Amino acid sequence: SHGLFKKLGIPGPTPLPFLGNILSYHKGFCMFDMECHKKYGKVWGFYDGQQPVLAITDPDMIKTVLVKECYSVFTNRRPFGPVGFMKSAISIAEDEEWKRLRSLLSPTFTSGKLKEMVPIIAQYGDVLVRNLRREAETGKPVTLKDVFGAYSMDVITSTSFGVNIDSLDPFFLSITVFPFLIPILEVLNICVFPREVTNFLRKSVKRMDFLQLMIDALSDLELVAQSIIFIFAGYETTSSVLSFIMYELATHPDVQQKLQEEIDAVLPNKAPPTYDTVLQMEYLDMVVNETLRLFPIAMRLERVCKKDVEINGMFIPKGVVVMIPSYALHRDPKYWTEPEKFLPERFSKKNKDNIDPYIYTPFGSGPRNCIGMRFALMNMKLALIRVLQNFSFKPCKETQIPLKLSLGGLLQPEKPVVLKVESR
Amino acid sequence: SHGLFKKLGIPGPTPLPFLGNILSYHKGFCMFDMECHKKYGKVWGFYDGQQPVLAITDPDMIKTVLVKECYSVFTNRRPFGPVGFMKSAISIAEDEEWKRLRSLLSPTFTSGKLKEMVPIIAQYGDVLVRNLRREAETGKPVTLKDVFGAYSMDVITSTSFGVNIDSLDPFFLSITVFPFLIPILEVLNICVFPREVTNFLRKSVKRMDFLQLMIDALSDLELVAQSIIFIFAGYETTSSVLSFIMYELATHPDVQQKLQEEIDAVLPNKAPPTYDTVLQMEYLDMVVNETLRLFPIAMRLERVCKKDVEINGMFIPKGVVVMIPSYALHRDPKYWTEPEKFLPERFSKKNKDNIDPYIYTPFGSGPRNCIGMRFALMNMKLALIRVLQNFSFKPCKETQIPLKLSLGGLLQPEKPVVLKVESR
Ligand code: HEM
Ligand code: HEM
Ligand SMILES: O=C(CNC(=O)C(F)(F)F)N[C@H](CS[C@H](Cc1ccccc1)C(=O)NCCCc1cccnc1)Cc1ccccc1
Ligand SMILES: O=C(CNC(=O)C(F)(F)F)N[C@H](CS[C@H](Cc1ccccc1)C(=O)NCCCc1cccnc1)Cc1ccccc1
Repeated sequence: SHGLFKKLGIPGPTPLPFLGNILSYHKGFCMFDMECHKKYGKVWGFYDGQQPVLAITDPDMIKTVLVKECYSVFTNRRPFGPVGFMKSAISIAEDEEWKRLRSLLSPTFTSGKLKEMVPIIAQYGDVLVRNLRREAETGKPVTLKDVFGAYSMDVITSTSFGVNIDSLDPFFLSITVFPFLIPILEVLNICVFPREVTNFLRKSVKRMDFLQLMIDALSDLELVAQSIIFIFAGYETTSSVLSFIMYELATHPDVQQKLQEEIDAVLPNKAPPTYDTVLQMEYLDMVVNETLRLFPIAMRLERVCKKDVEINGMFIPKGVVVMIPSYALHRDPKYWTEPEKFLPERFSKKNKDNIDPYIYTPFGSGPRNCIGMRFALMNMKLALIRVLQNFSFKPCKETQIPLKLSLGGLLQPEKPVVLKVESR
Repeated sequence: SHGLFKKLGIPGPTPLPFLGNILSYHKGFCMFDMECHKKYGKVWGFYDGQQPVLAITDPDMIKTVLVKECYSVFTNRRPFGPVGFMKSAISIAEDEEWKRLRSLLSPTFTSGKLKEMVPIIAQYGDVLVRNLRREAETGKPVTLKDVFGAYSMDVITSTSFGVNIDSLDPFFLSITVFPFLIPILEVLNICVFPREVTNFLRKSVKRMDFLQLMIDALSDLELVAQSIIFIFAGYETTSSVLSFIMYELATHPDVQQKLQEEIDAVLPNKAPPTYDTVLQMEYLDMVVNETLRLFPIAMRLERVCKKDVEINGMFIPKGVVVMIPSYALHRDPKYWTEPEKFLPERFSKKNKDNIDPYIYTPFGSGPRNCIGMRFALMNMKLALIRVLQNFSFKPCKETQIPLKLSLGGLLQPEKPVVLKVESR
């Protein structure tokens, strides 16, 4: 099974026995993709243990995999286990079981359902502000992920259920080389999610929203599973990106102020953000997108090719994991001038047309893109408005400059993001 | 996972933890099915370890599973491992990979391709006769499987390749309870087929037939895999059924003689069997079918239901193994008068119409029935003609009467079949 890419004439790094190419991960998912893009070009292949993975960087082939051929060939991602009852989580569910969940959960983020949330989100921003107001009157450097995550959790627990609260590579490696082991642990009730975190949220907080539109077909224990996915995403993604944004706004203060100028213009007299005002602030949208260009928290996009196929002149055999190196594509000089620099004018209406939506995919594409994309943009933006309407952000003595990325996991920073905060 | 049949309102024996219902196998595949048919009726469910199995006995639902819904829902059988390169064997291959093999191997048993084999098979029958002539002049009781299997091998090695030669529940159990283990051994090169039997037939006997119609798309190592399936089937099935037949002909001598009468009538002056003469001997066909009613060597038919479905008023969930208890159906008094008795007049043109081809399925049905059905009938019949044209068969002092069936495995006898042979 280690000669497939040799047989198909697809270039790639030479795999070692059993391990595959996993030892190359010693600089992260990303430095590996950025490297292989340079060594081999538009298409290359490698192995996660015994699992062949084909990496593609061709926009047409990309568009083919995620959109044109999704329902037929590329419906599902790489199997993830041990999972337990989380196999039915929408992000993990396969084929027809996924099609049913995606439909039942689609109407949660309609432009009207989000618009219903602008009044309820509007509370914890003031909880957010007042919490940042206490650690700013004091010149104590702030850990931004913690105050954002406290906010992010406050939104996800209420935006979906309605509980108000003031929020104040160990073994997975083995899996890659031992995917044959996954059904082993599937019969041991072993979960990658420690069975004490799930027994907890197995609080069936349902009473006599996201919670609403479910019981309004669907089961109950699988309702738990979906809730975990949303609580996690709505928490960690928002917090993480909010931290990436504040770091970039401080090291680039001209961007931070020019943003502040737009916010106080659209919202005069520190006005309260509403749905329609947020969709008018362009420079805000540009800053968010440019951060997501530099820091796509998903790093990769994956689909299991579920039958033999010839797309865009390349044959692809059943079972191969097709992969899209999002991080590498967002940083490719063959599409971006000086790609390491935080330049939000890449996303201005003058220049926003010179960008392929299959090179820039921070939320995926096709029927299995990020179901929570529009929410995340809205939730984050409301945070950025309220936070920046009051405070500026300077680097501090401990602030990591330049910021190193962590290794594997998600796109997360090595040392936490800590910045000075000043009150306007 | 042990409450599915409880949830679906499907009756069945109460499963034990981990083991499922496998401890009930202590009287064989068959006494278990015959029992559960009586306890529960048209439909029941059980577990092979963690694997739910739904057993159906409704002719319409049967016809639906094997024919109407084969290509959509019930394309594949229960996964079998560890297999190695034998995953590509046609009997084992799944979905689209199977559709391609079945087409490429279909034209091997056209009525003309078989007709081409009547002259070549006609040799080893005389090799067969002369070998039985030596152990009959001596009143030494004969082991029939051995002289048949020697014949059966002589046909399969030449009918498919062309080499002429005078042919003179241990761990599988664990699998049922440890199906999660199968990919474990799949990475160890562990095969249920001892790697020394395969390294052998990996004799690539191909030179500068079944062998022919292959190289005339198809690979090479998978060509080996197909050859093993045919060599085995063409050997053991023929030998086994030939033995079941001779046992029944001896204990029922009126049938043995009335057969002998038909053979010497259609083939006067001990004439040589040809293609068209064999398809005129009806009473021969009746004897073969009635033996295959009592002794269906496959015992069961299985399909993995690959998506949610409602057939004939019963919902069936994805992943369940649907099963057809062939042995139990061939022995059901609700379709056969006095079903334990060897009565070949069940298959006479007067009475052959009162038989459902979805209760009587010795070769399966639908697109995945026995691809070698017509060959086996022909090969066996030529054996029966030549053998019975010369010798009678009496029970002997050691002959097992009544014959006990073995446990599990295939439909094979406990003590071997040994009978007296007399020369006419
Ligand atoms: C900055 C915030 C976020 C980013 C950058 C992001 C990005 C992504 C990406 C790249 C994917 C995979 C797309 C693909 O495979 O083609 C994805 C999937 C998904 N996201 Fe997000 N996401 C974010 C926030 C959220 C939030 C707040 C939710 C709330 C529920 C969410 C729910 C999901 C789900 C359920 C999936 C799986 C969808 C499916 O497989 O059908 N995400 N996201
Ligand atoms: C008395 C002789 C035989 C009997 C009773 C018999 C019976 C069966 C049965 C019941 C099946 C399963 C059908 C189903 O799942 O619906 C089967 C499949 C099969 N048989 Fe036979 N068989 C015999 C001889 C042979 C011979 C001589 C060959 C020679 C190649 C052969 C090749 C196969 C193959 C390849 C399959 C799998 C077909 C597929 O899955 O597409 N069999 N047989
Ligand atoms: O994590 C991989 C990487 N594969 C691997 O082999 C590896 F060993 F490294 F782990 N794959 C995702 C499928 S499992 C994951 C399990 C989980 C984690 C935390 C909490 C609950 C469940 C999962 O549900 N995540 C998406 C849920 C939230 C989210 C995050 C980010 C953006 N939107 C939504 C598929 C996936 C990847 C990136 C983005 C979305 C979805
Ligand atoms: O053996 C089961 C039972 N399942 C189980 O879980 C169990 F643990 F018990 F083993 N299933 C068959 C799929 S594997 C088998 C592997 C093999 C065996 C010997 C030589 C080569 C390969 C296989 O290729 N056999 C069919 C090949 C020859 C044949 C025999 C009889 C009739 N025609 C052809 C599927 C199957 C069953 C019955 C009849 C045909 C096909």
